[PDB]
Amino acid sequence: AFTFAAFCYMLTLVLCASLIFFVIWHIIAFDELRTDNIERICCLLRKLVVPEYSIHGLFCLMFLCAAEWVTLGLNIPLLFYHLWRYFHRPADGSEVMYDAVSIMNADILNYCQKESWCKLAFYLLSFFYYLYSMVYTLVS
Amino acid sequence: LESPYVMMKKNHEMLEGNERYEGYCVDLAAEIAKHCGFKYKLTIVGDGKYGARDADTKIWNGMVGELVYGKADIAIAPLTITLVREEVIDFSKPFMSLGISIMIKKPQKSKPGVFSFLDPLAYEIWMCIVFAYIGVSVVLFLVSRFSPNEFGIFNSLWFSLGAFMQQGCDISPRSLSGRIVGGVWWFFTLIIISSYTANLAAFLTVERMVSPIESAEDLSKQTEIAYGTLDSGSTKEFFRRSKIAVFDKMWTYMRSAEPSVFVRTTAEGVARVRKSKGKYAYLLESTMNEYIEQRKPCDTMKVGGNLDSKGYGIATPKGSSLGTPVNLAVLKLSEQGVLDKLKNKWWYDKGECGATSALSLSNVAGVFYILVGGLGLAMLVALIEFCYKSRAEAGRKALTLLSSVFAVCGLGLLGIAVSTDYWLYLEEGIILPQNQSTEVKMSLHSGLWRVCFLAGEERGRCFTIEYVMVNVLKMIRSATPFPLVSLFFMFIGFILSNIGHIRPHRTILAFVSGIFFILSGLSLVVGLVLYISSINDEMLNRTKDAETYFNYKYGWSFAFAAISFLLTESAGVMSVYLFMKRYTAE
Amino acid sequence: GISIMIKKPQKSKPGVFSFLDPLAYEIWMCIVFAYIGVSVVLFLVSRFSPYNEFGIFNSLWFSLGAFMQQGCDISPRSLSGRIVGGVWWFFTLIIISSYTANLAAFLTVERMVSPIESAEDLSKQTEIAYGTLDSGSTKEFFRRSKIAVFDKMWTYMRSAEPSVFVRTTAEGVARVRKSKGKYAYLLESTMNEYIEQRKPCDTMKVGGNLDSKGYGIATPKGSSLGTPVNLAVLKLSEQGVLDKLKNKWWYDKGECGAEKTSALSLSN
Amino acid sequence: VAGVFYILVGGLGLAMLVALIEFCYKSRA
Amino acid sequence: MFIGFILSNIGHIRPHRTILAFVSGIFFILSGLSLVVGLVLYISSINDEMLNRTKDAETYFNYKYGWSFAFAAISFLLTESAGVMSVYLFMKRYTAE
Amino acid sequence: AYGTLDSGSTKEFFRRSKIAVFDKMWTYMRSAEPSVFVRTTAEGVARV
Repeated sequence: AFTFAAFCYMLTLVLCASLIFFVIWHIIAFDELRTDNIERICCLLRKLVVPEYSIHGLFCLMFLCAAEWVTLGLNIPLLFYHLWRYFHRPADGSEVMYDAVSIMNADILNYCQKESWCKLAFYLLSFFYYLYSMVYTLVS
Repeated sequence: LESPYVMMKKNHEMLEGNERYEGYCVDLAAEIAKHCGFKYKLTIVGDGKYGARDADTKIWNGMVGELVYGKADIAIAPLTITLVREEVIDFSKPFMSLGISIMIKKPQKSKPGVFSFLDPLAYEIWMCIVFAYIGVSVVLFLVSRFSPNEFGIFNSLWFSLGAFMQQGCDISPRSLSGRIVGGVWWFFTLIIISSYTANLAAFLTVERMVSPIESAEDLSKQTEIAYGTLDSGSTKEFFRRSKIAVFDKMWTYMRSAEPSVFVRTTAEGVARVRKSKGKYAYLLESTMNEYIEQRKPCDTMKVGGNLDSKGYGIATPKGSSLGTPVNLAVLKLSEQGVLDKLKNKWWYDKGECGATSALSLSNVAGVFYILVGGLGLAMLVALIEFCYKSRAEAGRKALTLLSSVFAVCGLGLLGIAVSTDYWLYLEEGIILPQNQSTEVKMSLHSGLWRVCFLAGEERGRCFTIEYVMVNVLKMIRSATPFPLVSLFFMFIGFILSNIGHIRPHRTILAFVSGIFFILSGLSLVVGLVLYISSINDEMLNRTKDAETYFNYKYGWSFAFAAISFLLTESAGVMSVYLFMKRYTAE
Repeated sequence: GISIMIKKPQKSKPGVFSFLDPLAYEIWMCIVFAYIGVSVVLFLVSRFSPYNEFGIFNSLWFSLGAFMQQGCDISPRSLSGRIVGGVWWFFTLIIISSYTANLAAFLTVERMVSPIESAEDLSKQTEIAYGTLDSGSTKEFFRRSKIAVFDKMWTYMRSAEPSVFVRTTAEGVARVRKSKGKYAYLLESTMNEYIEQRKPCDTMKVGGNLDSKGYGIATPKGSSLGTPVNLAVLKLSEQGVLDKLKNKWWYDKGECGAEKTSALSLSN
Repeated sequence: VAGVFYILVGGLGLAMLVALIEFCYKSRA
Repeated sequence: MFIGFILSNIGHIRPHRTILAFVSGIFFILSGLSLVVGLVLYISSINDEMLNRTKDAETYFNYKYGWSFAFAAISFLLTESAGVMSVYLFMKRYTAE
Repeated sequence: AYGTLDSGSTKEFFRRSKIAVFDKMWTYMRSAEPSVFVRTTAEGVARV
């Protein structure tokens, strides 16, 4: 019943449930930059960037050690998608992490907008993925 | 006709000749026939017996009697080599060796409970710890926010939950009034955790001191598992004649025990292994024991080396010309491995079953469920704190109504509970062997004052104290005053609360009433402890009463008395929080 | 019958990670990932709706301090934070009471087990090398065997270097007692059960008989002893005499009879 | 473990009487 | 310990070179840290052999450490004590600098 | 180790005995050769 694999699904369920609140927080934060405060929205987005990558970086180490080869295989291309996203603006002025270099980033505003729906896509997919996968493991 | 030796095929009748039969000894027959040079023709013995001399008429029967007295030439069949048969027939050397062996139930491993880590302390302790932790923290709130700050009711719960879990305390009381409450809670949490670790080490040791049956000398010692032999055969007559020390003790046991351990069929004795849940150890012969193991749902198992050494054999009549070539055919087939192949084919390769000294995640599993259930609860509270703080950006009334309702419902729940007799359910009776049904003979649904039977000898009549005239009567009567004092202090505390409420000037009537709400709860803990202590003290004098059973079960008035503890403390602290605001606003 | 002879299993040899035995290796993984699981949740809960002191680096140090029963300088000051610290304090209470109480069950009740308990189990090992005698009916048994397992045991020792076959039974019993539990010699089971009851009391019989054979009282072909001896063996066997004469010489006139609590050495 | 519940509740009630003494002594003097 | 004594003495006869002093100080502790694993793996290996006594009733075994073992263990005390005070030399010289 | 006088009714008790417990005692003392058969009361008290 309860094994090390099944605890890794229970633990990433309770951590992805904050990841989907990380998205609902910033999709309203991105959209209020459109309807208004571009400096204070840019810094409030900054302190929530390094939580997102490193919690997801924990997940890759988690299912690697859990020997869940499939479930590892899912979000490693999301990790590449995340790891490639790290170094794109490397002339940052010592600020923590992404979306603050050109601080009035308004020129594109779609390369950040396609992400906010891409974040909500996989994370809502994950919360129902990891919910069925733990219930699969327990009764097995 | 005996399995696996000679069996009818599924496809017979539409079959005729030698080709109706299958099994071991019809494969062995076709091997000895190829060696000797027969043109053989199987029959089945008319009677259905093996062979015995009818001591009255001196006439044989069965397969021995079919070739002593006529109509058989060879007997390729499980005919055990015995002396009384050897005097009349002519056995080969053994083609199969065997002996008496032990059949027990396959142990059937047990998935431990989810919250089985809560077993070293019985649930009456885990209930009274939670009652103590609220009991200490409200007192530690009282005794520190009265004398000359940082010990509000939120921090005082975190001191006591700090100190119980052995982790350090960030703050510490700086008053002799507070350092007694911290002192007695530190001694409570030292004896409890030393009692959890010690009783858990007594569980895991005594579980490790359990060695299963893997021998005759092991099975000789116990008396909890019943032995068993066929009541007509050489298996019973073995232990009678036996003069070996181990089998002396087994026959001495089975000579005198009267739930009957002497079955009179193989088939029924296999059942009494299966439907008696590891309390029966039927002593079968080692060829039916290894077959029934590799069969229909795999409930039985063979333990231990064989008790004696026997053998099978072919049987030519007395002097036939196929008595020497059959002897040299068995010794040729035994060396080529054909007799070891034909056993593996019928016993195992046509079988129907198949071919860690550490705590695992099944023992401590609830601590991971409480951990995930704890981290899930906290982020649910963290979203509440996030939303409520933004609502705070965009007193006398609320505390008053909550303290009054928790007072009067504290009156209600305890007042019902102190009268209505549904505290304990005693259910002693007897048990029945061979079906394991639980016969009731005495139920009861008594309480604190008036005892009431319910089915004890179908007595539908109640009782009372009456100093009238198995259980005792004066066991609940010990912890009778503390529920009564739980009425006195709570009722006095409600008196000075209401006149403190209808006359809001009188602050000293309010706070002193507040003390009586806690002193009701503190008396109610000793109320519940000395009650539950007295019930456990009586059941320890069960006088060991095997085949009898006892059962106790708390009711709904006990729950109303225990919920009343929650209310009187909660109305207790908020009656003090009334005094916190009124003396401030003064 | 042919049977397996191994050296009697001793107490132990304490490994480098021998202290990790009271809790299974799935628990020590579920401890390490729960510690990182709690530290992340405590970080998240502390940052959102602040009071501060609990970054990710302090939340790893609070939850390590709380696991080692030595609670640190800082404690959460919020209801959402104290639930994380509260249920993690109840986790380490039960786990360390389960480590102590299981380790006290190990050291009290010594229970030694066997590496192999069959020839099927020996067939799949390759760390314990087998052995028979270099010319005899034991060696010839595996040569002509064809069933399932004894073929595999033959093909090993047919091939295996340094030529596990010995040429004297006293040599094979010696190589059991010298090879420290890496050698399992295949004897006839009357010779296992005798040497098992002899000082040094060093070896043991495991498993069941691999084949079946017997001993016999021989006569010339035509002697007048041949018939009454045959009915004497069956008379002695059924009375219990032949079972009694074995117990006298094997299991009574044998030196081997039938808890000291050594202090923990530095090796444990 | 029942006397530990008796020492506890006896220890709590003994500590209230200290604060009952301590407050009475302080407020008067 | 010998390398740590090299940079200590030339740190002492040339008191200007403070970086030779403190780095030598590390080697005095790394001698002692290696000496613990020196003593542990020694005493582990002796206990591992005696566990294979093969139960040997009416026989007896006996082991007993000598005076060189004491001199090796007292050397652990000295290399740590000379270790910290070589750092307390660097505490004063960098201050007085 | 058990022990009986080597000449007397105490030794001859276990020989004739057919009780299961004293069977095991005589089976022991039949075969053990640091000698458990004293030949005086006084010496057997010393070996205690």
